[PDB]
Amino acid sequence: TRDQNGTWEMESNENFEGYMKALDIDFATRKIAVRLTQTLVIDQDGDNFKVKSTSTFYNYDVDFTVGVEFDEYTKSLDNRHVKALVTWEGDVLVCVQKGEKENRGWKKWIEGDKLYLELTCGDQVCRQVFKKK
Ligand SMILES: *C/C=C(\C)c1ccc(-c2ccc(N(C)C)cc2)s1
Repeated sequence: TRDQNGTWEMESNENFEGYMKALDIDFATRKIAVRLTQTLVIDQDGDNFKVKSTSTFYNYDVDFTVGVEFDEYTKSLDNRHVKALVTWEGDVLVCVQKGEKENRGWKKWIEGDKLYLELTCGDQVCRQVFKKK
């Protein structure tokens, strides 16, 4: 399946530290962030996505259209400008963020009753598994 709608609660988080470090997020933010359960709210209508992740102390909001390039100012994260593009490979959703960092982006897919998120930056791979609320 390609359907990723829902409110998703984090079950496991393998190597989040490794990924955040590759982005140059400040240590103080990293230490707090690795302990926190995330609630991911995905609103997917055709090719239009509105994604909100929230925790006790941090917000992450982004709106995008699949197959349409867009200029991003990553305000709350690392404060950079990137040219972003999101597409499909079989049943895997693939984002490439073109800019300074290499291999920057992510992949999301389903196997059984879980959502896999693979976040990449450089030579690091973070694997997160979520289950539906
Ligand atoms: C496709 C889903 C993506 C890219 C994300 C979901 C949560 C994200 C996130 C949460 C929190 C932080 N910090 C720095 C607290 C960064 C990213 S990205």
